[PDB]
Amino acid sequence: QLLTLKIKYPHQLDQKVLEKQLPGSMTIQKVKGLLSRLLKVPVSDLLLSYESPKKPGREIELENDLKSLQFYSVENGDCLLVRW
Repeated sequence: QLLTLKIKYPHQLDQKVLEKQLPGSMTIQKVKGLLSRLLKVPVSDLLLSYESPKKPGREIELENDLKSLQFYSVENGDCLLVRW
């Protein structure tokens, strides 16, 4: 339920930038909200996707803001890719 996620900004750096613990029922809108305050970039400009160590290099999209992380099968240890 509490997911440890690694954060990456692929247009800035190839390596993981930080780690955050996020509830599995956290909506994408709310994850965007958190990242917005951190990066000082609007929620509406933020584009999110993720990769799982199982399928390296394959980005899965998180388009619908009103759905949750675990709805999208995001798992503990996955990588969240943050673009703007």
